[PDB]
Amino acid sequence: RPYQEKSLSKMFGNGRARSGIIVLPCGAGKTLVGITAACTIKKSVIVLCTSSVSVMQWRQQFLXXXXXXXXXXXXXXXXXXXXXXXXXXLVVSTYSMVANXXXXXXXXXXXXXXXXXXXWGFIILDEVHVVPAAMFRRVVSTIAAHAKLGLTATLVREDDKIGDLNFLIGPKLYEANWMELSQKGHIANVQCAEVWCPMTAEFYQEYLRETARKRMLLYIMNPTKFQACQFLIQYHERRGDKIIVFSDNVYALQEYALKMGKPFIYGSTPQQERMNILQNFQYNDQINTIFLSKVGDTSIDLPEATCLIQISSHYGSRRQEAQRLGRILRAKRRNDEGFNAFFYSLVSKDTQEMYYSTKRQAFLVDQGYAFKVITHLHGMENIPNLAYASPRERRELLQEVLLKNEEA
DNA sequence: TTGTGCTATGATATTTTTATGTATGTACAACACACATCGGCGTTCCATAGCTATTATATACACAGCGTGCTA
Repeated sequence: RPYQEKSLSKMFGNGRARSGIIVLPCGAGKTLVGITAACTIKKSVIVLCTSSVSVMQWRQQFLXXXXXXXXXXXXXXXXXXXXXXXXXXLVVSTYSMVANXXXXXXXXXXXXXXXXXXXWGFIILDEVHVVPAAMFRRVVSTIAAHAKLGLTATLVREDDKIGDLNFLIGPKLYEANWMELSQKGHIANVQCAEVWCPMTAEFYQEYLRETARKRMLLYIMNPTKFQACQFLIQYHERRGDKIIVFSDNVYALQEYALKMGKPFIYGSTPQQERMNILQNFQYNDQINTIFLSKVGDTSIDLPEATCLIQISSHYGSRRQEAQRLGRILRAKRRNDEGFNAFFYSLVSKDTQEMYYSTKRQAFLVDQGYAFKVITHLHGMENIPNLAYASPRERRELLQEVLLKNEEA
């Protein structure tokens, strides 16, 4: 990819003594850039990752290059260990395993052999936006190499600590514009859209009488959000496109999941059921609407479903939802003549959550994506299958929300 | 004088996910007495070769049955 050689030209310029951060999309090949840099340096390279799936991907890249089984390419994890050799090495480690404090499973010595014997020379950190934390400062404080590299896709955080990475690892060298990359490769056009649904009177006065995170249980459970949600679901099913529903709250995800009758993936869920739901979403055309929480978004991103719906949201964590949204957008690439990606933000008027979703839309403006407002698409008035459209169901839902407030 | 409001820290309240020690399900073999071993056939059809009854004649000998005399 041209931008990858545009990033490698900086390494080809000076050669020795360099450190910086390279911003590349998730769908791009930053791991290939790490492989090329590993071929240019030829030394013990350590790749800092947070999940085993990324370790398996880096191992697949090592297989795409050459060798992995002979005593040279090592693997560090809490399950097994593998030997290494000087002058050339490729190993992937976990942040929580290298960090620690005093808990030990007779494996911290195996890491202190890679760090004690001084077999290093190249540092690779996956997702640098997570570095602003004490454990990563300890990791950097326990390592020292000749060349450092930071592979990440985003860096927008409101912790005011992203600027420290300019001296902890190095200043950002190349930031690729996702619009020009969309022109190089169709990574699904980004259509940002907020749905403005009216707010009922009872949920408005009860919403004002509530506060903190409890008023979210009155912002999400609005009947017009159920009507507009069903209208968007039936609309996308009529267009023949799969639907992914995001929710920062597990309770709302279970409510919409059970009322819509679709599979759901949330916390404390068996992994076999998660894999079954994933296979049903990949193969079965009857399941075109999935309800995914943060566990289903951080662990895996699927290239299907051009329809992304956002209902639940948390205060301040708008940039993280923009990063996950960006992961689902960049995950969809196949060079199509159309390829229209639709992001909907179900927001209710006069609520305290839309005013942060606007900050998320500001983050979506900083990336160059297109944003437009949507009050209501004509067609919901012709859907007799809408729930909570009658005053009876609205009063019953009001009583259910009041009971939910009495439980919390 | 006493009550009320913002900066900042202090503490208090949520959320996701790594491995870990204990629990649960499932193998394995296996220990040492409990026990074991040892000894100083019936039934039917076809080709085969022997084997059945008879006589003309002499000789001599034994065996079973019948016709006639005597007396009680």
